[PDB]
Amino acid sequence: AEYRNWSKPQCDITGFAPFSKDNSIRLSAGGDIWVTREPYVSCDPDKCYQFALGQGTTLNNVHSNNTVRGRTPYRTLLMNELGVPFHLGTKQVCIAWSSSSCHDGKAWLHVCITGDDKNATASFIYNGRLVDSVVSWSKEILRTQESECVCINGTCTVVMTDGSASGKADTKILFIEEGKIVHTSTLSGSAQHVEECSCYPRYPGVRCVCRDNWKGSNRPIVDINIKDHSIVSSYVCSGLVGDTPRKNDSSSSSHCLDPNNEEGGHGVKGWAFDDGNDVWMGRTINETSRLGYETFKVIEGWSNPKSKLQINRQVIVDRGNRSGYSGIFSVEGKSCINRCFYVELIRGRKEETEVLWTSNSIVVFCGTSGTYGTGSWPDGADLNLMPI
Amino acid sequence: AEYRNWSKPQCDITGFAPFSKDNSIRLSAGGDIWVTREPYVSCDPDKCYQFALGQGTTLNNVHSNNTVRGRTPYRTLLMNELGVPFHLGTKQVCIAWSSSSCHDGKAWLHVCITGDDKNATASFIYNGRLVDSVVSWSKEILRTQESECVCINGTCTVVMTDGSASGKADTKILFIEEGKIVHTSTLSGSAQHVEECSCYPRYPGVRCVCRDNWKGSNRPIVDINIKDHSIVSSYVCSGLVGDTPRKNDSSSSSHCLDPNNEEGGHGVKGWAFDDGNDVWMGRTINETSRLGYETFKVIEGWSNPKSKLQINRQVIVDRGNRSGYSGIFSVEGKSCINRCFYVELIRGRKEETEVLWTSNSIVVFCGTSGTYGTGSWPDGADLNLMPI
Amino acid sequence: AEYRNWSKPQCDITGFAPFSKDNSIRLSAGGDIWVTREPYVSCDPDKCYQFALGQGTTLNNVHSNNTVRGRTPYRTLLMNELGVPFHLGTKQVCIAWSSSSCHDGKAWLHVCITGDDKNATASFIYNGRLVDSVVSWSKEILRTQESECVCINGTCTVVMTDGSASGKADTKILFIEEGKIVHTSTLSGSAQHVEECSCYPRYPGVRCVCRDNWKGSNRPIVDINIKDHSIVSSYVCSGLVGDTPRKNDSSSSSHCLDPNNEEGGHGVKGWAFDDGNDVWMGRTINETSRLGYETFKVIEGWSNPKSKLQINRQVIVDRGNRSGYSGIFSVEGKSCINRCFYVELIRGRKEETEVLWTSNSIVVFCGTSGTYGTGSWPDGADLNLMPI
Amino acid sequence: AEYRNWSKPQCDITGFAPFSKDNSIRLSAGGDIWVTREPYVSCDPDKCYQFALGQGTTLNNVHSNNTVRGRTPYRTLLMNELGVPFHLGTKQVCIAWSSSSCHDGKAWLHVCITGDDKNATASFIYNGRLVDSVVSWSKEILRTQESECVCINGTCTVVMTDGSASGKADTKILFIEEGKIVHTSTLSGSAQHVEECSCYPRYPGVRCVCRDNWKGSNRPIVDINIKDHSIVSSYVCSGLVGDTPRKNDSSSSSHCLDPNNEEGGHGVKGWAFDDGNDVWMGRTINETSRLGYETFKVIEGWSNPKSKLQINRQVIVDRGNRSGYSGIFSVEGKSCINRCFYVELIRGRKEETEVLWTSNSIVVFCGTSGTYGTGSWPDGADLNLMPI
Ligand SMILES: *[C@@H]1O[C@H](CO)[C@@H](O[C@@H]2O[C@H](CO)[C@@H](O[C@@H]3O[C@H](CO[C@H]4O[C@H](CO)[C@@H](O)[C@H](O)[C@@H]4O)[C@@H](O)[C@H](O[C@H]4O[C@H](CO)[C@@H](O)[C@H](O)[C@@H]4O)[C@@H]3O)[C@H](O)[C@H]2NC(C)=O)[C@H](O)[C@H]1NC(C)=O
Ligand SMILES: *[C@@H]1O[C@H](CO)[C@@H](O[C@@H]2O[C@H](CO)[C@@H](O[C@@H]3O[C@H](CO[C@H]4O[C@H](CO)[C@@H](O)[C@H](O)[C@@H]4O)[C@@H](O)[C@H](O[C@H]4O[C@H](CO)[C@@H](O)[C@H](O)[C@@H]4O)[C@@H]3O)[C@H](O)[C@H]2NC(C)=O)[C@H](O)[C@H]1NC(C)=O
Ligand SMILES: *[C@@H]1O[C@H](CO)[C@@H](O[C@@H]2O[C@H](CO)[C@@H](O[C@@H]3O[C@H](CO[C@H]4O[C@H](CO)[C@@H](O)[C@H](O)[C@@H]4O)[C@@H](O)[C@H](O[C@H]4O[C@H](CO)[C@@H](O)[C@H](O)[C@@H]4O)[C@@H]3O)[C@H](O)[C@H]2NC(C)=O)[C@H](O)[C@H]1NC(C)=O
Ligand SMILES: *[C@@H]1O[C@H](CO)[C@@H](O[C@@H]2O[C@H](CO)[C@@H](O[C@@H]3O[C@H](CO[C@H]4O[C@H](CO)[C@@H](O)[C@H](O)[C@@H]4O)[C@@H](O)[C@H](O[C@H]4O[C@H](CO)[C@@H](O)[C@H](O)[C@@H]4O)[C@@H]3O)[C@H](O)[C@H]2NC(C)=O)[C@H](O)[C@H]1NC(C)=O
Ligand SMILES: *[C@@H]1O[C@H](CO[C@@H]2O[C@@H](C)[C@@H](O)[C@@H](O)[C@@H]2O)[C@@H](O[C@@H]2O[C@H](CO)[C@@H](O)[C@H](O)[C@H]2NC(C)=O)[C@H](O)[C@H]1NC(C)=O
Ligand SMILES: CC(=O)N[C@H]1[C@H]([C@H](O)[C@H](O)CO)O[C@@](OC[C@H]2O[C@@H](O)[C@H](O)[C@@H](O)[C@H]2O)(C(=O)O)C[C@@H]1O
Ligand SMILES: CC(=O)N[C@H]1[C@H]([C@H](O)[C@H](O)CO)O[C@@](OC[C@H]2O[C@@H](O)[C@H](O)[C@@H](O)[C@H]2O)(C(=O)O)C[C@@H]1O
Ligand SMILES: CC(=O)N[C@H]1[C@H]([C@H](O)[C@H](O)CO)O[C@@](O)(C(=O)O)C[C@@H]1O
Ligand SMILES: CC(=O)N[C@H]1[C@H]([C@H](O)[C@H](O)CO)O[C@@](O)(C(=O)O)C[C@@H]1O
Ligand SMILES: *[C@@H]1O[C@H](CO)[C@@H](O)[C@H](O)[C@H]1NC(C)=O
Ligand SMILES: *[C@@H]1O[C@H](CO)[C@@H](O)[C@H](O)[C@H]1NC(C)=O
Ligand SMILES: *[C@@H]1O[C@H](CO)[C@@H](O)[C@H](O)[C@H]1NC(C)=O
Ligand SMILES: *[C@@H]1O[C@H](CO)[C@@H](O)[C@H](O)[C@H]1NC(C)=O
Ligand SMILES: *[C@@H]1O[C@H](CO)[C@@H](O)[C@H](O)[C@H]1NC(C)=O
Ligand SMILES: *[C@@H]1O[C@H](CO)[C@@H](O)[C@H](O)[C@H]1NC(C)=O
Ligand SMILES: *[C@@H]1O[C@H](CO)[C@@H](O)[C@H](O)[C@H]1NC(C)=O
Ligand SMILES: [Ca+2]
Ligand SMILES: [Ca+2]
Ligand SMILES: [Ca+2]
Ligand SMILES: [Ca+2]
Ligand SMILES: [Ca+2]
Repeated sequence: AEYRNWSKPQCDITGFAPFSKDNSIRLSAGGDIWVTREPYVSCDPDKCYQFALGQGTTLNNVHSNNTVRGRTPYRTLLMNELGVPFHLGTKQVCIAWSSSSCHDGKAWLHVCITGDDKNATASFIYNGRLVDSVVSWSKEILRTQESECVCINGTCTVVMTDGSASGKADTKILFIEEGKIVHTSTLSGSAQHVEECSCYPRYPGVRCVCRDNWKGSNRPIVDINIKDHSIVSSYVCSGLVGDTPRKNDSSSSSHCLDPNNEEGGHGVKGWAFDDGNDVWMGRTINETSRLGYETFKVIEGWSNPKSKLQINRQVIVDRGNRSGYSGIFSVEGKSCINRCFYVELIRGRKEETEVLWTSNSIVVFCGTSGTYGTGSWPDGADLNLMPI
Repeated sequence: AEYRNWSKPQCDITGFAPFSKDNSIRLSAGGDIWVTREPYVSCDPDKCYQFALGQGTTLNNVHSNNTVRGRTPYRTLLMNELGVPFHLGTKQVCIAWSSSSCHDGKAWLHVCITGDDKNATASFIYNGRLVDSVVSWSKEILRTQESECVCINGTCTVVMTDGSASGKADTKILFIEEGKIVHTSTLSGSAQHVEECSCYPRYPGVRCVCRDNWKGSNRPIVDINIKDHSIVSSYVCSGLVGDTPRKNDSSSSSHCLDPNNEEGGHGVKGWAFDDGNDVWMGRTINETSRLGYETFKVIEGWSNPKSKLQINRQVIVDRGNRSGYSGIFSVEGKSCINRCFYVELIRGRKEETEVLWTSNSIVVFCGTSGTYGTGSWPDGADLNLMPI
Repeated sequence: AEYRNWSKPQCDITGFAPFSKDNSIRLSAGGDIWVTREPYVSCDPDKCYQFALGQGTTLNNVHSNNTVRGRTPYRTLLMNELGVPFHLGTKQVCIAWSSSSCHDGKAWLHVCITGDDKNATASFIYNGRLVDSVVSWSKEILRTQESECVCINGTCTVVMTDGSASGKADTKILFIEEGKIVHTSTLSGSAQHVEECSCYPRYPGVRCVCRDNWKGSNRPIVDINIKDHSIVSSYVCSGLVGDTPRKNDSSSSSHCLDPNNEEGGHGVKGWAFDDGNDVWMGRTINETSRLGYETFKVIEGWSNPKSKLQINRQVIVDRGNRSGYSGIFSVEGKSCINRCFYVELIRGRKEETEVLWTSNSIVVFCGTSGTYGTGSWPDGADLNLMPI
Repeated sequence: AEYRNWSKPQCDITGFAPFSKDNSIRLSAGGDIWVTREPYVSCDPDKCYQFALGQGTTLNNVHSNNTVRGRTPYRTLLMNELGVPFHLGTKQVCIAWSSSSCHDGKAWLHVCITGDDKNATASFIYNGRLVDSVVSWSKEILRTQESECVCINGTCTVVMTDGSASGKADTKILFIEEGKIVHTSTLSGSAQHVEECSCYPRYPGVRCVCRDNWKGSNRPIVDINIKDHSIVSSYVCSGLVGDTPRKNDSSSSSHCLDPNNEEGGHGVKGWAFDDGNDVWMGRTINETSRLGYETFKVIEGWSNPKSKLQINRQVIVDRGNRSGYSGIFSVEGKSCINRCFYVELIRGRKEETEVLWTSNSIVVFCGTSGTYGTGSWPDGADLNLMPI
């Protein structure tokens, strides 16, 4: 049982093939399911696990009312094997209203954040025990990735941000070894605002496509060297921009170094990855609202901020159906590292007033070298008929 | 952990002994059980699993209305250990409205089909990761076995069909190594229409008894050659024929190479297997609708299309109770390979109107060289008393 | 892994200490619990498992009505780890309205009987596969232990009976190796009528204490030589008798060789085992119906039919609460073989009319060489308050 | 598989970081959850489990009325992995209205106590089998820790008590090897009343901080030597006292050798451990009720009975929210033994009269050598809306 090095070439990708769906909300209309948001997927060397931030309630439960609030003391990080819905026998791995997790090849690491808005604690749990913890540094809603962290040769990296959701905030990259924070680097380079990174192994370092909640509707890239703890940052060149909200396809623009100052305020967790000078990326179909989800390859979109040339569009979720967050994760094949992605399908408040609650289901696709068709895999539930 | 070969002779069979019963519908009247159809059974070297395509819903649930619909974005392949009903902690192992699984002696392969009717994706998931995928090739419902695939020396074979359900169609046989498609042989031989193949190992090959939905109420046999990827095909010779609908024993006839053209349109998944020049097989008792289930040996049924000589009839489900699909699976003993079979006990729509859902339960019987008696093991739910 | 020889002396036993209690019925007034009966405990070399025969329904279910019927085609053998109640997650191992199970030290064998009254089938399932089966031999309810079998050097043995519940019947002892019936020895010796043996290892052989449903309220003993397959049989000498119904303490008598001819009709499954020339035994407290449960030692109970000298009484279930079936199982310590017993606590029909169903819970005790006190541990459910 | 000896230094401790929350009551508002009390956490070498005392019922369940009663024949010890809440799949591991548990590195010991008030039995269950038992020695509610025991080089140790709750009483220290009571020392030294010890491994021996139900608001300390079986005892010097009820922080006083005689009668289980001459300790925030919960360090709190200088306070549960029992457990790190604690959050009767039941949820913190913020993590259930 050795540490993961991720030192294989990236797999060829022609687009994505369906992988998993949990049907969470449809199951809750007739069963006991955890209320959740901020879901994500991560895998040990054998199998993939699904993760979410619980609201310390099930759905057909009085405590469901007001689960739109995203920081309560009852939020726990749930962990099942992938495709096992979050039923009552699901294990709550830590107290977290914000988190991240990764397996280094030997054990699970879990970065968990709970407490008061202005004085939060982040806990680091490795191989089933608490190993370290750190205070909020800027005393303003300390938060992390909401998707998998990445470990290389024993060292795990995680990007955390404390500070304003709409001005310069303070972002750090922690390097954890077996639960212990061994080094902390601060954000450097040109990305002006970073949130909810979707990171992946790009041997010999780590790459992150994040969220800019301030001036940018293009996406910040962050590049972590694991050996000397140096950090560079920039933006996803691509003329077609990953964030929501944003400008429409014709109107939009980007920039390889700065935020585009286009609709920038607010955002969503999303992902992207290089393919030579091309970029594979997903996004909500609608530019303003979290409806629908699509993916495509942008030719020259990693190095040309003028490129708007998309090939291989797939609809994952049709524009009439709600979506949400999304993030990457990497699965090691025999010869190559695959990239896969999960999409959050949010139902309930405040967009939908049919119910009093707010939760999600997920859907998961993995890259493929093979061939694929079409279809739309949305959440499914009829809220007109749900509990109360 | 070595690759399975099934390089053992087929065990003596004097009939079938009772093996397993999930009591799924009766349980779901006072419990939370998945709605499902197209159930099946495959075993790793240790123990047996039950599979079904779920309907992304439980039974006592608003979402269970109209579950008669065969293909939806919400259908997932379920997998419990055999005997474990489909409760909420059941793993969904992939997105699928048609599927097939098998174990190569090292890990599970799952062949999963989901998507648009005219543009469907088949994802190939091996050892808990996605290895390959293919588009629909003839853009008319890409479909597969709905029972176990078969692996020999870590080369797994699966039969897939795309095209009309009542005319010539495009059948291919795939050869999957560690989740990777290494070859696609197209169907050759004298079989005119092939669906839902119940395959089993027959060292050094694989043999399938399928469903002809077009002209034949006999059953196609497809012989796969694992080493040089060649394919021959024909029909099961026996005069008492496998399909439903069909005509009574007095009027029915067969042919070793062609569809019988006797009430051949429409069908049902079923199974058969050779014993020297004799045939073991099961089928519905009612000739036209899927009521009852029975199993027998036809003497010279494997080779002599005039033979109508059955010895060893067992009622499995009596004539007055609903059955459905049924398939073979194989189990390796100390000395030899046993053959077993399950039976889908379909309840609900469109045949029964007391309820709005369509679901199933199952019963499994296994080969025995010992003795046995009689009995009938139906589903046994009272639908008059179920969820409004 | 190695086969169990049980080649260690019986532990010193001063009485019994509390071990396990499942609270089945009480939990079912607010949970989804299986309707069961004919429970029992058996242990693999690490931990113990509980078994019962389910009714194809949960308690809060419409199908729970009339579960006083012992033989339905919906009855499956359930297997959970000891002290895990029979929830919807529970595995059904085989179809059975009668069973026996044991672990040879490498795998589980289960002996499962289902089918028609006049033509039942016994299945022999070993290491998760069906390996043999036998037909009812006298066409009158083929039935077996309803508790653990015993395996010595990988040769397991089990006692089955076919024929009258109130007359001579045909009892046979099967020797099973790796699921395969290698021998069948018919009952021999002075035992006149024999049902539901509570068997235990007693190196170099096995011993059973059974239920005479015909002409004895004393209990049959059967001995089984594992190497030569010979069978001797008699009765539990003790003038204090173990079956129920029976005559009261002052009136009763016994015979080392013959049924006592005392209220001898009917019976109840129960157990005894020898400690030198003394006899440890449990029985219902009330002589004529299945109320309460007690245990004691009879001085000279094993070699004196006129002995009525009890020491070491413990009340397991008090005379106002319902008991039922009860059986032995054995557990290997470092230096000795402990003997333990379970007690079925039945509730519902026919004796209790406040509910429509018939189910049970269990309490379990284990032999102790230490000291102990006193208590009553009944079912504890409130029928006047159960699902109406 | 070697035995644990804990021969490693106590980790640097700056205070506590959040580890786990179970959210149990909130879930039983829409889920089938066990009624519990007296919970606690212990860990094997890999991972942590959570135990609590069931009431032989779930919450939404008519049997939950009256569960303020602490000793019933339906009380069983529960054992899930930590953060997996007590759903219907939870293993009851023994009969017990009082218990302790610990893993010695190879297997689990459970010390389980049930039976009559005046004649309790304590069963000792190791590696999945019953190895011993004792009767109550003074015939007045025999009782043990309700938290982990401690094992060293294969010798485990537990503190037990029999006798008056409000006068002198009979406390013993049992030493257990592989489930066998190998020695019994009786309580010695300054401590006058010893209940519910929270014990930890302080190489080469064991240390416990207990509850004095009689004359003390300061907390008994009991040193256990594991090699020569010697017992000394005293009280927690610190002038800030650990028990509830107590006098306030201005009025209170302690004493290193004797109870303090201050509002002393009654109590609550709690914990403390030494840090050189300082004392880390927790306690309720309210002096006379089990409202709130706080932890702090007292400088010179382990030697100076005049010292009232607290540093590093944390609020675990705010003053207006309920708590209850709280105890310690210890976790072996790479280099050091860490100390963690759990806090029982009791809800319901007789304090809260909106509901008929009495149950609890739980929070768990672990020692950290890093930094932390603040917060509060109460039960958070809404009894005004709960069941009936
Ligand atoms: C079965 O499923 C497959 C795979 O999902 C479908 O094939 C895909 O079709 C999509 C969408 O039409 C393709 O993505 C598109 O690529 C265009 C490229 O245009 C041409 O140029 C290349 C040369 O580089 C030629 O090889 C090729 O023949 C193309 O004609 C882009 O320009 C498209 O972007 C524009 O259209 C989308 C969608 O309408 C807009 O939203 C965008 O904003 C933009 O204006 C688009 O990305 C994809 O590449 C195909 N995949 C594969 C693997 O071939 C089948 O069409 C489908 N069959 C059926 C019946 O549904
Ligand atoms: C207890 O359980 C056993 C085993 O399950 C039952 O015995 C089986 O009974 C079935 C049904 O009768 C037997 O199967 C039948 O075989 C017939 C063979 O014909 C003859 O030839 C052989 C020698 O070559 C003789 O041994 C035999 O006596 C016959 O004279 C077929 O003719 C039957 O098919 C026809 O009957 C059925 C209706 O039963 C129709 O629906 C068919 O369409 C067809 O016309 C049938 O296949 C089977 O062989 C027996 N198995 C064994 C191992 O003996 C017992 O009957 C049962 N006991 C009780 C009391 O129920
Ligand atoms: C705390 O817990 C312990 C252990 O459970 C109890 O001690 C047991 O008590 C029982 C019942 O009282 C004892 O079992 C009885 O033994 C009797 C033997 O009688 C005496 O005579 C012989 C020979 O002269 C002496 O050798 C021996 O020392 C005895 O003093 C039997 O006569 C009893 O059977 C008769 O009475 C019962 C009711 O008790 C009837 O129902 C029977 O049918 C019959 O008439 C019985 O077998 C047992 O031996 C004790 N166990 C141990 C290990 O010592 C404590 O009493 C209990 N304490 C409290 C306060 O409850
Ligand atoms: C974010 O979270 C951190 C960590 O939880 C908080 O820092 C802790 O704050 C608490 C509360 O004030 C501190 O606990 C207190 O320690 C005092 C020690 O006094 C001094 O100690 C030395 C030398 O004198 C100096 O370093 C320091 O400046 C202190 O002034 C005790 O005196 C306190 O006890 C009294 O307070 C409580 C009520 O608050 C009473 O009920 C007590 O009985 C008693 O009268 C108290 O114990 C704690 O030490 C801090 N820990 C650390 C590691 O710094 C931050 O406060 C928080 N930040 C924000 C903005 O909320
Ligand atoms: C059960 O559903 C039927 C049919 O519903 C169809 O399938 C659903 C999943 C969804 O796609 C619906 O829009 C479809 O109608 C319901 O009966 C239909 O109701 C519609 C609108 O109310 C009406 O126009 C038609 O009469 C019905 N459609 C068909 C095809 O028959 C019905 O409401 C449900 N029954 C109950 C008792 O709830
Ligand atoms: C295999 C089987 O059915 N066993 C029964 C058992 C046997 O019938 C008994 O050993 C005689 O052979 O009887 C049990 O019967 C209970 C139930 O059955 C009616 O037939 C009876 O007349 C009623 O009074 C009623 O109690 C038993 O527990 O004694 C159950 C067991 O399943
Ligand atoms: C073994 C047992 O019953 N332990 C109790 C414990 C003991 O009574 C204590 O150690 C003193 O010997 O007390 C606890 O009980 C609280 C409960 O007690 C009733 O008798 C009384 O009516 C009320 O005070 C009621 O709250 C305790 O929490 O202190 C719990 C534990 O189960
Ligand atoms: C830790 C945390 O609170 N995360 C929350 C984010 C952050 O506020 C943004 O990252 C702003 O920085 O906003 C959400 O409403 C959202 O967009 O879905 C909910 C999510 O739970
Ligand atoms: C892939 C798919 O949809 N299969 C469906 C089949 C096909 O229509 C037949 O193979 C004819 O092509 O028909 C069913 O109604 C049936 O017969 O039970 C259900 C099943 O789900
Ligand atoms: C997009 O941009 C602007 C909205 O600011 C609008 O005027 C224009 O019509 C839109 N173009 C398209 C192609 O939708
Ligand atoms: C986004 O939603 C609005 C409706 O609120 C719609 O007008 C707009 O065109 C949508 N964008 C797309 C691409 O459909
Ligand atoms: C399986 O394939 C290998 C090739 O690597 C071959 O050498 C081996 O003998 C094959 N198995 C059998 C039974 O022929
Ligand atoms: C035993 O039962 C008989 C009734 O048949 C009765 O004569 C006798 O009194 C009973 N003995 C006792 C001790 O109750
Ligand atoms: C035996 O059981 C019946 C049940 O109704 C009861 O009436 C009778 O009194 C009991 N006998 C004894 C001796 O307890
Ligand atoms: C604490 O309460 C007691 C009541 O006996 C009293 O001595 C003291 O004044 C109180 N302390 C404070 C600070 O009010
Ligand atoms: C303790 O709890 C009681 C009950 O509500 C409350 O009245 C009292 O004020 C509390 N004491 C303190 C010191 O907060
Ligand atoms: Ca329910
Ligand atoms: Ca933005
Ligand atoms: Ca046909
Ligand atoms: Ca009798
Ligand atoms: Ca006190």
